Amino acid sequence: GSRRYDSRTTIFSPEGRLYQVEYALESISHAGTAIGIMASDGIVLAAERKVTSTLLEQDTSTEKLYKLNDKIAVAVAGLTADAEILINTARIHAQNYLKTYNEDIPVEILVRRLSDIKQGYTQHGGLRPFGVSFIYAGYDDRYGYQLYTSNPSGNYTGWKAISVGANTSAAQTLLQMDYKDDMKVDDAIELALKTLSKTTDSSALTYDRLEFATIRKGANDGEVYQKIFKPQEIKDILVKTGIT
Amino acid sequence: SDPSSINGGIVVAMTGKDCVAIACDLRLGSQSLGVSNKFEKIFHYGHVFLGITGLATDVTTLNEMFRYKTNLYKLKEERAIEPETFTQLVSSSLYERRFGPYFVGPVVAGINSKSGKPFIAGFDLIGCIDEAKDFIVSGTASDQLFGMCESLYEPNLEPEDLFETISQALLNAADRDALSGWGAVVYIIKKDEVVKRYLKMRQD
Amino acid sequence: GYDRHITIFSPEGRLYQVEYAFKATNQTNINSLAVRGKDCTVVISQKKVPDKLLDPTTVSYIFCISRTIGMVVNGPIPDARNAALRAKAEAAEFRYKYGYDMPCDVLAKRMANLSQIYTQRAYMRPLGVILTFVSVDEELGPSIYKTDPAGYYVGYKATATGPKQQEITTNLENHFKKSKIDHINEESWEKVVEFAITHMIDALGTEFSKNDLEVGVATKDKFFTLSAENIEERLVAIAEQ
Amino acid sequence: TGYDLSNSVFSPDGRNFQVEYAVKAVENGTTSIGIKCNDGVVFAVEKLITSKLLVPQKNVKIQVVDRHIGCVYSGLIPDGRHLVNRGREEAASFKKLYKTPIPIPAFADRLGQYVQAHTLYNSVRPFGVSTIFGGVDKNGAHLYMLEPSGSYWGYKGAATGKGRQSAKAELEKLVDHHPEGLSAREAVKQAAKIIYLAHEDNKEKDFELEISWCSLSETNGLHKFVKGDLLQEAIDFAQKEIN
Amino acid sequence: TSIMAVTFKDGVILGADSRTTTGAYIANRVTDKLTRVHDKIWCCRSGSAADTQAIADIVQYHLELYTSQYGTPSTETAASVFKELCYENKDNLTAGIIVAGYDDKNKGEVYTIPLGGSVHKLPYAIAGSGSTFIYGYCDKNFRENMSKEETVDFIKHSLSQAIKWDGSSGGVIRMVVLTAAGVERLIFYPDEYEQL
Amino acid sequence: NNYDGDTVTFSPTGRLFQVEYALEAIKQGSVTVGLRSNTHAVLVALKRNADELSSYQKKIIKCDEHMGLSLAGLAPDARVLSNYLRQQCNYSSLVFNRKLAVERAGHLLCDKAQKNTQSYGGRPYGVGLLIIGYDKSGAHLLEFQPSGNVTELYGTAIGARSQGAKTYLERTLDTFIKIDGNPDELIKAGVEAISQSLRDESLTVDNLSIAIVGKDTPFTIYDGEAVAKYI
Amino acid sequence: MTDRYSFSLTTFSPSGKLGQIDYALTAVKQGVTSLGIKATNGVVIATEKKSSSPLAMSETLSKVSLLTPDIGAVYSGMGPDYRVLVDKSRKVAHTSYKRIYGEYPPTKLLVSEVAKIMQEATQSGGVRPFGVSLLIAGHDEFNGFSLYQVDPSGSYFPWKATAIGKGSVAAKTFLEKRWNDELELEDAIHIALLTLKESVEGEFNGDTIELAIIGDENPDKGPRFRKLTSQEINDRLEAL
Amino acid sequence: MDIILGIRVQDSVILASSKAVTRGISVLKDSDDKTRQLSPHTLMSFAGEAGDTVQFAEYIQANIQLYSIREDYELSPQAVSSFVRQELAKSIRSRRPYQVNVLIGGYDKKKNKPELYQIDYLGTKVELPYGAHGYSGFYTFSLLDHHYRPDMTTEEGLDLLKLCVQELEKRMPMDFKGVIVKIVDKDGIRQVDDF
Amino acid sequence: TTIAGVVYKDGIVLGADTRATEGMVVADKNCSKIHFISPNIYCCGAGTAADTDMTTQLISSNLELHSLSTGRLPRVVTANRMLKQMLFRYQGYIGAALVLGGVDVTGPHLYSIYPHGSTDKLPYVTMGSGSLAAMAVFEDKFRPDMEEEEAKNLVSEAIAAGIFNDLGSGGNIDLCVISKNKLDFLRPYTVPNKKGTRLGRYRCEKGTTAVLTEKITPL
Ligand SMILES: [Cl-]
Ligand SMILES: [Mg+2]
Ligand SMILES: [Mg+2]
Ligand SMILES: [Mg+2]
Ligand SMILES: [Mg+2]
Repeated sequence: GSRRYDSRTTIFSPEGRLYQVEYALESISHAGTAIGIMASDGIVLAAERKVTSTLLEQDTSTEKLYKLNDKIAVAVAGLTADAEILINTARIHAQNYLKTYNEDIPVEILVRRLSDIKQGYTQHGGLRPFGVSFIYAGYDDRYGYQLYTSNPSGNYTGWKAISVGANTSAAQTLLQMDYKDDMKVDDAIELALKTLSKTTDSSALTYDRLEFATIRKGANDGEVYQKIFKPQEIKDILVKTGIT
Repeated sequence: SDPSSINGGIVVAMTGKDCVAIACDLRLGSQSLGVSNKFEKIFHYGHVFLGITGLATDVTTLNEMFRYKTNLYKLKEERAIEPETFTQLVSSSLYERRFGPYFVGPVVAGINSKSGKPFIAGFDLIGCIDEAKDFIVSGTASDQLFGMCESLYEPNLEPEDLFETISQALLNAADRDALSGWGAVVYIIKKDEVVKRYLKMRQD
Repeated sequence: GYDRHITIFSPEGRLYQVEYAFKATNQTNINSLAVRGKDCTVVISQKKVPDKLLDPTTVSYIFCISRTIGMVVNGPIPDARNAALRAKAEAAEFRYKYGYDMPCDVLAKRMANLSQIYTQRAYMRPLGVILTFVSVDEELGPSIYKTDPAGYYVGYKATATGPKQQEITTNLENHFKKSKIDHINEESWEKVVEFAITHMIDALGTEFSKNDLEVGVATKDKFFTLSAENIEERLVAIAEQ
Repeated sequence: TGYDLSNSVFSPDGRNFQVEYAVKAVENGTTSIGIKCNDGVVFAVEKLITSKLLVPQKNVKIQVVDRHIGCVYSGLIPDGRHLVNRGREEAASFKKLYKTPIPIPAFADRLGQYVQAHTLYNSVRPFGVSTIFGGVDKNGAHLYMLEPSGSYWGYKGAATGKGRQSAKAELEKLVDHHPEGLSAREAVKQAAKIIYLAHEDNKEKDFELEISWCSLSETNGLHKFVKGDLLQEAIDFAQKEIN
Repeated sequence: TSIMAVTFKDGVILGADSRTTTGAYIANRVTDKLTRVHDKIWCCRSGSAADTQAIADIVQYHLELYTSQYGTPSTETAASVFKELCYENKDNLTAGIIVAGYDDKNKGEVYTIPLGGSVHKLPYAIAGSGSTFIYGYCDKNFRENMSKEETVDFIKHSLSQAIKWDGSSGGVIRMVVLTAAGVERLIFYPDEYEQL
Repeated sequence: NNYDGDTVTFSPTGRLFQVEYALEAIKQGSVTVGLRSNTHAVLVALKRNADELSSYQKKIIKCDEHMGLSLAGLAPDARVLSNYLRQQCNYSSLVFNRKLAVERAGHLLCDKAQKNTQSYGGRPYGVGLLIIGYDKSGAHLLEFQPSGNVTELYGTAIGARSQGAKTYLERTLDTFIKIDGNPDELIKAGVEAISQSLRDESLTVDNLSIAIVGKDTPFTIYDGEAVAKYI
Repeated sequence: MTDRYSFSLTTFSPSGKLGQIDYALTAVKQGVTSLGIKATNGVVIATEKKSSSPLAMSETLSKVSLLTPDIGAVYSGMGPDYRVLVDKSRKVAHTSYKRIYGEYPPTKLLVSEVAKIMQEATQSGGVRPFGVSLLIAGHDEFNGFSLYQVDPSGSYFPWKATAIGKGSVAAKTFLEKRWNDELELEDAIHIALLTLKESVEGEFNGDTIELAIIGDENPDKGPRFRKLTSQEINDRLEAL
Repeated sequence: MDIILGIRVQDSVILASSKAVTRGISVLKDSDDKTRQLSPHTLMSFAGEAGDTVQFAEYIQANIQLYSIREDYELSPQAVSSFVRQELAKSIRSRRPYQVNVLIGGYDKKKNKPELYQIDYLGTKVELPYGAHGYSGFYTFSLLDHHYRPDMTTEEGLDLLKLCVQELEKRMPMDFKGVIVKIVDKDGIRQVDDF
Repeated sequence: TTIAGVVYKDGIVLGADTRATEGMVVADKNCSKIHFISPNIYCCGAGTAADTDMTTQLISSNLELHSLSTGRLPRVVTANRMLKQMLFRYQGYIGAALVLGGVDVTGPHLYSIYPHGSTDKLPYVTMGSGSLAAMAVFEDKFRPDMEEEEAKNLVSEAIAAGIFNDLGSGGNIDLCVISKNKLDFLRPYTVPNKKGTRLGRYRCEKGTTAVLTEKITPL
């Protein structure tokens, strides 16, 4: 019957690894590098687009940075379509929580939910896992500014600074070198862009190959504001930090 | 017994020159017993305002439901929902409970951000849209409001003239209804400013 | 090499099971032809009764789907009858739901969409048949629409299907290159049937008796098949000029 | 290769090898036949006597569907019973809705579509029987034969099983020598002969003859088994022709 | 409603009035209550208009699909499909249907299906609210093997009386003739049938 | 070989290997005999023990007052099929006030076994059954194979070394069929028949299992000292 | 009939490749060339009507399909797969949008819905990916004119101009030289016809080319989607 | 059940709930505690249909305790009240609705404020300085309307509560067998054992 | 409500009043009751309004999808069937009462659809609370094969009868003329009543209303 054709996506190897999770991680290693850096007064999300062309409409384009609600955003590394399935599920969970408790969802509770969905695809159902790794940048009134990552296994961890996608080994060393705990957002913006500029497989880092975002508690009247940077604004910050 | 008159209360909305107004009383009761004088019946999702009269649990539930839906709308559409679009969403959402409906009287008010056109609308409990340019009324003193609005209203009123018209329409209607009153709020809505005024009225 | 057993992509972007279903199409070794008149649509098909023990009246690959729609099948009879029963069901459901007779091209599209599903879903195999639907549509007039195991379909001025389809196709192409019109300019269906048989004779290089052919005719408000004697009358007229 | 391991897989030829393998199980079975006569049909089958311990006339092979249709098959006997059970359900639902007993061509397609369905998926095995069936309806007598692929046609005479070639040759003679037709009583006699002649392919073990018939004049268009004197008369006629 | 079907020498004729009422208001005075389920199998409808229309459409579908597979259905087969629907859904239906049809083998046949969903094969049948007033008349005046003209007169006179006495019946008398020759529609206006 | 992985696959010669392997489980099972006259029907079964401390596995199961069987092969499959027969016998009695005909019982068992040979995921039954009964047409003996093939016989045997008992019955056919109105002599013939399948071991008091049904005899099983009379 | 294919038929290989998606993209590569160009006051989409036989009436086969009054779609790859996507896209535009909001979806969201359907055929049990790449052109009030590509994986990207299928690599180079941000719709149609001529072997006329635009409203409001006639194409081939 | 009162003062919320349980003819108990601790700083009193009241209260308790363990965090009174309202609002269109009315008295440790929520069986939520369910408000609200101040001490709140209970004991036909009184503040929940 | 339709020589003429009520109160004096089904087919609605509005919208949407697939204009019988079968399924619980009129490839057709799922095919029909007043005008003056302006006037005269004599009907008169060559949507076709004139201005002067507190938030 049908058994003949079944790849068995939810089995252990003899070494106790999940084949499909490992191979999905291999896929993610070829995706454009995404970086998240947490500062005392905000969070930076920077990400590099892949295989850009001149004829791509950049100002209406979104492949890396997505809004989950007004307080939480994500940077994507992997299959964009797979990411959008999960993103829409996360957006719903946040609104379910808001409806139930009349409070914005704490960052970790959303992260755990998405990570649990990813976990399920590795333990049951016989389906391939989601080929996506997320960096979650968010704020709530319990833990303040938070960075998390999740990968196809459904494991998640918290970070002060982190990278996903291509050249994470190199990227993480550079972040580990220059990151300090008392760092501010404007400094973190510079660190993120400098790290991408050195780890990129492209010849030079330009505005058309980047997506950029900041979550700053600072706002007039102390409200958290998410800023997805426009193409011209990325171009300005590249000049300001002295990369172009 | 009648779910639409257990808790009581009213909403009225009006159009003016480059503006709209929406207003409501503040009463919540259990039939004869007054329970709350701070039960606001007007909510907003971006620049679109929604008033809801009727059974108070459904008022609250529908507010929570439309906040949910307009939040997801905004995330997907990358823009705030417009009054015309929202009106259709309310109608759809009410009619999907055709045979177990929410006992409510919604009223939409807002200005279309692109055309600048003032917009107001109303619905029956199962979603039929009352789409009228002059005024929309709802609640346990809807008859009283129809009477006040029909005689006080005239077209193209300036924001502060319109404030006086809608306020007097609300106040005097509420005072002829046992189940309405206990305070009142009036929103004056222009293309990029909204003024919210609480009115002084009799507390019986 | 399990990409050849089920309907998933090979490294070349091909579906081998679909391709092999096309080959099953010719297993009967029968050729069919369809042409359009002014007021009619004619379909002819070879009839071969190799066994003397068979009841020749029950050996048929032409199906009366609805009153207006006829369907000839090129392929094995089990899959032909599978497709025939489904098309009949679909045509009846359509008339009930939408209050008018299912058009030929709308049925064709529906059956093509079903066939597409078998090329995408693994548990279902393709049917090893090519379906040629014929009618005189009330809006489009004389109509020929053909469906295959890939889920492809298109309308035709005329068409041919089977092992020797190319010979028939080129013969028809050459005629329509002369006349410069999309149909057989003839009043009576009897003469359009005569044209269809004559041009099959020319293309295949074989003579036919009354029992070697099978004919279906679509007119306004009915599709019908011809008896052996109705075909004989047709063959007599061909021989007499 | 591997195209023959799974049902519903097309080989590069455009063939379903699992259906062709089902045919081998049919070819391995005992000889069964069908003869269409003037106002009806006759069915006959070879029943191999494996042992003296088999109770004579008890292991009945031919099966009735509704009251007017006879079914006989060669190959895997259980698969045939399963098909007849379905046939009986199809005939019952037809009569429930439409009142009239199922016409034979209608009934043929019901079996046909069901057998064909078992060639569409790898989760089922094709039927390991060829089924000869028919009877009398409002339009007269009809004889059918249905193969593991779902293929069926109407027949003047039909034969399947190990002795089918022998049987087919005998049936072809009858068709040629009787263009005007064969009577029901003649067809019973001829059916006996043909099974006896076809028994040369299974000559090791002796056998038991079983015959049934539906005829408008002889059985009122109902399916009945040939029993007693009429059966013995057909056996005697058959035994005389082999000697 | 006043409806009837009558077998005669050459086949069968169906007859009906054209009045449809909502209480005392005549919502349609020119209603067609003789409905076609197959070429030469028609029915007369009484009861809920929604129900009998729904049923008749389902039957037409069943017989169309029957025809595609098995050829022309018998009138008995048509009646059986009507019965099946009426009997199995008796709790949710108000439908009194007369089924009439012409075969060449069987000739003219009439089947009546009253409220319960029972079937009764009859030489002729009457139904609808107005039928009560013509049981006496129809029983006294019906003969078997009447001519076409005699049967038209019998139906015309019968429904004339049913219309005269039943307020729920009225308007034109429609008829449908079913013979080997084909299908003929007839209509008779008030000024004709009232003076009978 | 390549065609024995599941029951849904024919071999190139039209064989079903999973069914044939299920048939093999019966051959490994202990011998049991069935035989009948015109008045009575008898089952005899050689029960098998695990060792000298263990009990002897029961071989005969009662299905109704007028019907029961003996098993050879997978005993849990016999439990499933005998439970199904109990239910079908019971349904016939409750709904129709009718004792289930032995021939119809055979037909039901055939069809139940067949479904497991044509569908993916399942497996064939791994047991053979000898069904005896007395119904409105007298005494009956059936042989069930998990292929689905059910056969009505005067006598038979299944299990290991069953060919010896089967040959004996084939010789004795004319004698034992005539043993009418004498239950003890019919059982004697069954005990003598099963003895032709023994090697090394002989019939002891806790080894032998006998059952009988007849004209004025409900289906009753004899074990222990009740069968010492026949040793 | 138990659909036992409850498991994924597209899985990750050791290198991190999703084989079936790659192979689907190969099927798209073999497909006939189609392109899209965005102007300031419109969008144009175009493709070749590769007729399988001259006896076939290629007008009855529509490669360019209206999805909503203001959105159109063209493809490269497997035609039958495209047809069912168009049917689902038309339907989803009503069920998940128009019946809720009383208006047609904006281009980007309808693209998102099609993309979702394609992604699911890449992960769900017992199915292969769709063997097509779509080019979806459209207009809506708040986003203006837009052009999107959708691939077998479910990934989608917005374009100023692009091409897919047979001669896409050459065609994309041709478009890079000609495209600017000041093109009028007629200029974009002209460039579309020039680009498409390079990848067409045989006859090049209004009967062998299928071309549609998203532009001004054609008189609630008029539809912006308009399929150009055979004659309208031939008129612009004289000024070529 | 019968009388449940609530009053929010400066720095605490006080809930007073009757002790009687009557099954038709007889008073079966005179010491019944019509309350559940949902979390360390959140108390819910309840009254309505027999069985449904305790079943509902314990179900809510279980869910809040589950939340507390999962997140290692105490939900705000507002969050708990919204959760409770949703469960009641869900209930009202069910096959068999929970006929239960509640008061939720909580101390918000983040805002350092006491909060009182009144929710009826329909899911009608209101935040109030003082509240009641059934007929209890009819007798007591005129006294609370007169005397209540937002800056009252806990002791002044208990005295105003005594006056409310005295009025109830005078004019109500039913003997509700006095009230158990509980105070919710920054330090948690405690019972006043002499009232 | 008074809604009506007739079949004339070249097509269909539909008519409707504009009063929408809540109890005995008029909520909207200019409500559009003629609805689009497809480009060649329109619906007049009476009965429960939400039901009429939703049922017409749903069938219109499904017809649109049908028409995209087939590539031809939809027919009135298919609109009739889809409405009829849905209404029948809901057993009168969807209180949609419609006048459906359009022009096909097979010509002009007019139906009345009832909540329980019965339909009548007629040359002229009326529905709503004003049906009798409207029908009296039709019985008085209808003839088959009228010219366009004659038919227009008859429908308008029929709706007027309902407006004046039925308390449940009022306001303006709306028409929809459908033929092969055109679709004319006339809103309003006639205004038979002037809005009442008010003799005084009762609008208050600024500062008359007593305000507790105010807040201004910009956008
Ligand atoms: Cl379809
Ligand atoms: Mg008041
Ligand atoms: Mg008062
Ligand atoms: Mg497949
Ligand atoms: Mg009368």
